[PDB]
Amino acid sequence: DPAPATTFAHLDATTVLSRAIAELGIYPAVDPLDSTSRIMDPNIVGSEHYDVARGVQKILQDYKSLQDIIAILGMDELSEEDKLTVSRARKIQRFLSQPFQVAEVFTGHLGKLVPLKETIKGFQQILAGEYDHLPEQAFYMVGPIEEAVAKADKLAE
Amino acid sequence: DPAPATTFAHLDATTVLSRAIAELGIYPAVDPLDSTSRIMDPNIVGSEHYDVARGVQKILQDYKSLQDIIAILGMDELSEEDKLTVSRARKIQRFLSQPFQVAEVFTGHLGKLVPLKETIKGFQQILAGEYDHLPEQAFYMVGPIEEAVAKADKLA
Amino acid sequence: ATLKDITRRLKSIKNIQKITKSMKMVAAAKYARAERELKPARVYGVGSSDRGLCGAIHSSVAKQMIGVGDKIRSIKEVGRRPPTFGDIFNRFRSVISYKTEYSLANIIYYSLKESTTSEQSARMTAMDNASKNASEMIDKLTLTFNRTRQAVITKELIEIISGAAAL
Amino acid sequence: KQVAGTMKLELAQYREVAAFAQFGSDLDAATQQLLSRGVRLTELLKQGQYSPMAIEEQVAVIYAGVRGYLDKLEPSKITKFENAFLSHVISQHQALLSKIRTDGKISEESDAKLKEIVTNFLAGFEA
Repeated sequence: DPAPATTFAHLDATTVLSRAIAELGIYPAVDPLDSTSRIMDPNIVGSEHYDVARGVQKILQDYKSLQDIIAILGMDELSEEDKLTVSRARKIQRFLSQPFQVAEVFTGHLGKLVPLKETIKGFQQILAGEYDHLPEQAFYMVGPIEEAVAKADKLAE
Repeated sequence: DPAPATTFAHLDATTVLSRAIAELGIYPAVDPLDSTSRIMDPNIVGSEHYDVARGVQKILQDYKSLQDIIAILGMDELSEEDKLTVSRARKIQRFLSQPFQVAEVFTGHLGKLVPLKETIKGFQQILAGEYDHLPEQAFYMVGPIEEAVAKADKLA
Repeated sequence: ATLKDITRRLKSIKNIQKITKSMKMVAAAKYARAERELKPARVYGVGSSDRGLCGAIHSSVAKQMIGVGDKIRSIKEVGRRPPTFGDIFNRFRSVISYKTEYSLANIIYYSLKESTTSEQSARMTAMDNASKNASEMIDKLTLTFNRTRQAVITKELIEIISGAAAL
Repeated sequence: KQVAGTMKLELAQYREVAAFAQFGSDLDAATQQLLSRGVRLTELLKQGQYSPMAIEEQVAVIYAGVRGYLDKLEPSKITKFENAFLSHVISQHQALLSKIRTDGKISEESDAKLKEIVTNFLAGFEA
């Protein structure tokens, strides 16, 4: 639409919200493959921040490029490293969600604020395979990665 | 789209140049199955021109059907009829290529202008199986069917 | 409905067409080996699998019905590699059709050699049909897309014309 | 001109079979090869921002891919390989880079040089 389309060039960082994502219960409904920043640069954020960010987007883009396909052709017909990215991306998708302080009347969850290093670390860890044992839902609607671990214990019994 | 739609109302034939065809070394790079003509009609061009063109089209259509079986079963699993269609179709593909006079400088090869009756005759005889004994590369970059014979004799 | 919806649906079914055509090819090479491997193990015979997407292979034996093939327990590692002597069944007729101490192992191997010959034909056929259906759905959605393309352009122009004319 | 033609062809051949990848375990070695060579040239086309290359640095990198030296190298390691490999040829083989420029192409002599630089480097890389 001319209005938002013409607005993009005026910004240094863009957060793009999506109804498809919100429809899933993922809030904030940020499209991680359509949000950009001028400072997303290894010489500015350091190569660690950068490499994890690009890693997160790659696994989400790869999972997206498999979605419509396996959705009709079967999950079992996949490579043992494909279904590992599919499980990791599904967990990263969820770890991107977060209970907002402002959103307590919508979520029923206490709001969480996650410091930068903890965000980097958490996603860095899921990418390296460190939580393949943990179920998907443990990562849904939490703050830091330790809460994904705590929730995994609570879901067991 | 209104633009090509309107234009098509006026076209009596189409020449479709194919990047796939050129990559196979076939020049001119005319797609022999995609290119059409309104006057490809025995009431216009004659029954002999027609049936040879149809026979050529049919065989190039048939050759494609077997190409999935080519990559799977290999060539030596085909029937004696189907081995012969592959042979003839491959020969037809190459006999459709032609050196151009306008391209003599770039290639050194002498250009050819094939009369209609020699074109019909040539393709007529490959279908009949009069040149099954001939090697496939003899029909490539050649004018009339006589030069397909003179090229076949020249090769060791 | 929207160009955005058609573009997405077209993106997905174009892929599905390429997958099912490549799977047809995988199942075609596996069939030809299992077809020539059947003949010596047939006259010898007088004395399903894990992998789905192969028509009514798995369902047909289950309707008739310890089981061989992991699709039997759910309704291991069998079907993947051609059955050896070391490793209710489907009898191979053609590519298009099939029918549902030492003398014991003779029957096990024969039924197994018959099963994957029937499976790789049926998966080759199913994948052939899925690829052809996808191909039609593509041509149909392309025509829809271009009708919608033309209408959007025309609609947008008429909105402009009507605004200008009313000045 | 030389190395780019081969890359164009092999990428085009790659594009045809590209969908047989993630949904292929039981492929013939012919199409396994086209995929492998394809994913690897794709990695060589990746490039950082603000660091454009000299044409002879570019051909040296593409050479490694089109000649098949990176076929057994894991896809994820190619970008690291290139950076390192290029840092090397720039530091220690300025004359080889000087030659590819002067000669206008890769002569038999430059080809020989590269063969031994790449092979030994790659061996060192995977040590």
